[PDB]
Amino acid sequence: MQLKIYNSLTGEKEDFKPILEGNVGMYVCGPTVYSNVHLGNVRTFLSFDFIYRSLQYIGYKVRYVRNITDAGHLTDRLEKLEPMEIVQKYTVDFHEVLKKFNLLPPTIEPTATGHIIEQIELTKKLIDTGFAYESNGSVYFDVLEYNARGLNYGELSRRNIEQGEKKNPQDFALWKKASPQHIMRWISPWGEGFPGWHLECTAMSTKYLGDKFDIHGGGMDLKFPHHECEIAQGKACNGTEPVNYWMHANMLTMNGQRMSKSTGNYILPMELITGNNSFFEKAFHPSVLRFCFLQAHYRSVLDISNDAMLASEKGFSRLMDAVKLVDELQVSEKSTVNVQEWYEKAYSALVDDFNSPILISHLFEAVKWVFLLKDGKETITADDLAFLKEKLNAFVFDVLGLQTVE
Amino acid sequence: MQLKIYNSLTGEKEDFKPILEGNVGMYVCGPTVYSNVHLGNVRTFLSFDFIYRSLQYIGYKVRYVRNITDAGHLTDRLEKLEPMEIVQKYTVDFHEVLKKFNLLPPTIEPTATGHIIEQIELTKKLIDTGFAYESNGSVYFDVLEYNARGLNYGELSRRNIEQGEKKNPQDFALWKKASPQHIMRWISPWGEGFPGWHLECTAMSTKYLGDKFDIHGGGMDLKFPHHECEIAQGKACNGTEPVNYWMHANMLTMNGQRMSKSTGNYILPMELITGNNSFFEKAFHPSVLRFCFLQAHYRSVLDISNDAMLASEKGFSRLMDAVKLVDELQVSEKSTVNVQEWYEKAYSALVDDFNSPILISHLFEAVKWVFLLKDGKETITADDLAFLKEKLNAFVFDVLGLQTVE
Ligand SMILES: [Cl-]
Ligand SMILES: [Cl-]
Ligand SMILES: [Cl-]
Ligand SMILES: [Cl-]
Ligand SMILES: [Cl-]
Ligand SMILES: [Cl-]
Ligand SMILES: [Zn+2]
Ligand SMILES: [Zn+2]
Repeated sequence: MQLKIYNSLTGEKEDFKPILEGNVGMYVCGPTVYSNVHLGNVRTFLSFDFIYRSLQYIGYKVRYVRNITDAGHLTDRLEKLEPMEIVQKYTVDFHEVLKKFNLLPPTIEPTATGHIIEQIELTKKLIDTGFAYESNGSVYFDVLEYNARGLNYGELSRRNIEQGEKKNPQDFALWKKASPQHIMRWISPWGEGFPGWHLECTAMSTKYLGDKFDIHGGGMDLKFPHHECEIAQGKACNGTEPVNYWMHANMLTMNGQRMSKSTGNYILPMELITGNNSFFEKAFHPSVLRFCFLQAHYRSVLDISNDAMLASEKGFSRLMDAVKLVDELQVSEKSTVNVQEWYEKAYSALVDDFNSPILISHLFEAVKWVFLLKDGKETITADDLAFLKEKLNAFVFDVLGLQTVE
Repeated sequence: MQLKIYNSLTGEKEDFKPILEGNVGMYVCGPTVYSNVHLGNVRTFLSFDFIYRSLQYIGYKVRYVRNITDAGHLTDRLEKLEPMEIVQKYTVDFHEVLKKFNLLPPTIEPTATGHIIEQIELTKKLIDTGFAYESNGSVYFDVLEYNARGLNYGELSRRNIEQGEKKNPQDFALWKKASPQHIMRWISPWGEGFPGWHLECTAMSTKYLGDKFDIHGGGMDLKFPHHECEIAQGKACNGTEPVNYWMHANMLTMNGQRMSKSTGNYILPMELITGNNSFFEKAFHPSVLRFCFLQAHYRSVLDISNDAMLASEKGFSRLMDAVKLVDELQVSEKSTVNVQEWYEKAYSALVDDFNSPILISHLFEAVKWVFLLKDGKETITADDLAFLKEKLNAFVFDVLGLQTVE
């Protein structure tokens, strides 16, 4: 049956209907490469990797854009320190981490510094159209004028709760004047400055996907102000909503507690992989970690603990044992298991807002069958075996993105 | 003793003298990511990886900039094909290839699209200064005026051998008008266009290293026109030579013949690694391939063949066997080998224009000693053994960039 996606705009699961048949344009907010990528951000990027893989298995042609914030968003020549040196250091580490977790590369991976010119044009566009105003070298988005025209700022997060350069405190910066402390700067119509965080993603998303595209993803912390500002920028620039489906991935906790460097309940991705940490009793292969992650729904809070990870590992091994045993299973003239029925149960879970936990459970029905088949307690024809092998590898390696561990 | 570097400007080995004590600024021309990275380009990037590593072992603080040409140099929205999709595909593959060959990441890795704004300013600079002129939306560098002022175009390649928009046929483009066929374009003072290849590297090199920096590297095919144009651009912009030491890596051949897709004498890096090719009789670990490469001097032509690679592999194994056997060697009260003398021979080869073949030969003296030590035919004190272990691992893993193969 057809795919359903939870949409943060409406708070309900919706029939997914693409703007262009057989095609999906998809944008996910990427890392700010001024420090090491956090584990919770890895989960978000892994969740949208799974979603990207699933959209392709279903047969869509998916253009997946995921940006890199290498300029601005500071809220996050040999003797002079170089911002681009830092950017390079954490960009490389970011890609090494994601490669270990077997994430596919996105179709396009634009950088904010790669699109200053496009962002300066959008700022001009919003100034000339009345949605923005220059103030002491910066440019701010006029929230109250945006509202007076009826465009409803806050429709995503559904909130109205809670300096001198701005007409109103809720105005946000599209362009910021560079102070002498700012090394990264660019000439512009308003002096030397650097981009506002939110306008980077609007310039980059619409350039490669259009004024309106199917899916926009990110962590739930981006819902406000970031994604709220992307919506307002897109509606004020193009006169239409930029995104039909807004997807938000949920938090990650450890031992039921929030991940905090200040609390001490903190662990970097590599520390969890290598076991160089005091929360987990061993090292863990990233595919085991990925398996564990996918046992939680991307909109659920994922909690990692030593006992939960060990349980995921035991379940991971059983799955892969069956995967190896399929190539050696014997064949009978009749099948006492219904592979067609299992695949329909597995597939429906997948197109039910990418329900990886339920999908994994249906995979265990096939795992249980493989060990039963091996001991002659069940039988299977050659055609059903070929079908079982194709579907099970496709779910395990292509959709879930798991991989074998020697 | 002190480092000597061959300089293409003078055609001789020169005492290396840095612009700033204990520091090296270093720029190497990077790949054009519109196709798969060629093996010969891998050799060039591997040669400068070795050089980068060697400059650090010697104790210099090295800022290594290596660019990416993701816009322009074409001489090299869901339904519309996307240049940035292609760029992304071959950028990822480029980094995966180099990671397999154990190259370090450069300190900064700028992209041409990341610096359109800086390149537009340099073009203005050269127009206002008389070195360049607008012509039908493009901007061209005036070679004859550059020469009339005495700046000698051609000092690098030492040549003068061998359309309607240009004052003279030797003029080269700093900025090119975009035709409707060009998807990649940018607004500018002269209309919509895209950067000229040569001016990308001048804007990017000087921004992160200064108006004059120590070393500029690249393949020997870049000497003209590319590096000749970088010299002219830097001298016309800044009134001084941009580079004190010009380094050029030489060609790669297979079976004594030129690598050509048209000839059929062609092999991609991954095909050589995986053995999925008809020139080599097996697969080869990239560290073995890297060892083979470093047995040729970076300014020599490297020829790869099945018999040469097998010989390199046999020599690679012997080296690593000794490397493993050092931790188990027994110690005596006296040393019948002079580790101090060997290290001085090994180090002098290194600072003799990065003479990896000679350095590897001196490493085999230490390899020969390790097998002799194991059989009691030679002796060594504990202090000499500790020194031998430190220097030999440092040359093998840190300088040569080799790695163990399980
Ligand atoms: Cl972002
Ligand atoms: Cl703001
Ligand atoms: Cl997840
Ligand atoms: Cl280049
Ligand atoms: Cl030209
Ligand atoms: Cl070499
Ligand atoms: Zn964003
Ligand atoms: Zn270059």
